[PDB]
Amino acid sequence: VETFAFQAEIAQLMSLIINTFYSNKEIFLRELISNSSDALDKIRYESLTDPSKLDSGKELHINLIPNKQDRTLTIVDTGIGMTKADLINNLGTIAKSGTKAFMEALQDISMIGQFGVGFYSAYLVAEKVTVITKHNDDEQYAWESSAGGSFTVRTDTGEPMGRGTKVILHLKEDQTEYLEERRIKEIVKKHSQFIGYPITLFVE
Amino acid sequence: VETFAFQAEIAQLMSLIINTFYSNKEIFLRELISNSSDALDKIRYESLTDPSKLDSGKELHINLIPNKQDRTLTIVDTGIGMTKADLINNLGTIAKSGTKAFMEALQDISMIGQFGVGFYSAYLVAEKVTVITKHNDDEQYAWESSAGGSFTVRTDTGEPMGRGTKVILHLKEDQTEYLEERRIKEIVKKHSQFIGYPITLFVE
Ligand SMILES: COc1cccc(C(=O)N[C@H]2C[C@H]3CC[C@@H](C2)N3c2ccc(C(=O)NCc3ccccc3)cn2)c1C
Ligand SMILES: COc1cccc(C(=O)N[C@H]2C[C@H]3CC[C@@H](C2)N3c2ccc(C(=O)NCc3ccccc3)cn2)c1C
Repeated sequence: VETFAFQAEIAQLMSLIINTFYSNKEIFLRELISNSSDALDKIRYESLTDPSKLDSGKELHINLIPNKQDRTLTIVDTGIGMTKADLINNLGTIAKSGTKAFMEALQDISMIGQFGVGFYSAYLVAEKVTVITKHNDDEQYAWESSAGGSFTVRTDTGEPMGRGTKVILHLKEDQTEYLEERRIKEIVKKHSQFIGYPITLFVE
Repeated sequence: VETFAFQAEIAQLMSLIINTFYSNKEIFLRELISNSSDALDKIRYESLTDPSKLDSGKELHINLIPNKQDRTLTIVDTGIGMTKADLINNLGTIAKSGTKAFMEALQDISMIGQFGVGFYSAYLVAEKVTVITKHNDDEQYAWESSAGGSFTVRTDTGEPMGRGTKVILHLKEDQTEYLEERRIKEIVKKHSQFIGYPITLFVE
């Protein structure tokens, strides 16, 4: 297990998200689904010139998995995945630029999507987020952070996932509405209805 | 005809786009098509709760219309359109916030889309841009700017659009490659292949 410091602007943004009241927190699910959709676009595009890209799994989909016993909501996709370097260095498109100005726009949370840092909206509703991911060119890794200025990266020895990413949201006590079938259906309808991949909401 | 000064940050933005060389100009088309796709999502979503929102036209599509003789490329969509207030005040999502930090990021151009100001990428390839639009709640209007810090708004008397927006790009002398069927097809395939509405090129 390696433990890393967040980029300064990201630590700042995370503190803001966790320690400030925002109303319309449901948009976290729109941002995660948007990210999954983009990751799906990426592998799909690569597959068009190299079909072997899909040897790690042909299905291109998004799954929503509420677990009331564990108090987790999991968003799984079979998109391009992330390498260990992605997990340590962050993705090129997440950087101080998108972050810096958005906080100054805050000081509605929903415009986070616009600035390419939508993932961190997960911290509106989750006390801890685990990102398990597998890219064609790397092994399976687990990234995790409960904020506090650091994240961990470790090999994931667990369930081999083929290719893609799982975001496990360990929900805050007062945010369990996001485990209810009806609430999740409503949010998907309102914000992610026309996403171009199947979104399957698991039943408990 | 009413003439308005741009918001300071937008003037700044446009000048930076126009007066600096950027290689990857083809992303303007991606941006315009992304804006059309979003506009189509918005009317489609309204239509689910009030079918009469489509009295102004049921088809949800994007058309690309090159015109070598006029040296124009027109991008038409049947999305939600914009009102006079939209054309004067700008859209809520385009704001000094998205703008200012993008410029500091600049000083890849492709990152423009991330920050909600993708429309202004048109000035990479166009000396003038005309936006003709019709929203269900308002009359048809023409918005126009050759940059240089001002734009105009007038009631539009031309061909009725029903509902939606036409962006007419009056191309720079050295950017006529974007009127070529081959080039347009290549760009759509590279950057817009999985857009969830039909994109149709009207060949000359
Ligand atoms: C399906 O698509 C997904 C799914 C799940 C997460 C993400 C995503 O946005 N991931 C990134 C943000 C979060 C989540 C995992 C990882 C990469 N991550 C990181 C990684 C590193 C950093 C970081 O701050 N690294 C240190 C650093 C220091 C100085 C400069 C730059 C980075 C921040 N966030 C995406 C795109
Ligand atoms: C299909 O989707 C389309 C198609 C065509 C254009 C657009 C779009 O992004 N339009 C906006 C940006 C461009 C193009 C039309 C209009 C609204 N527009 C404006 C309008 C006003 C302004 C402006 O600066 N107004 C003055 C102002 C001063 C001080 C504060 C705020 C505004 C800038 N851009 C979109 C979203």
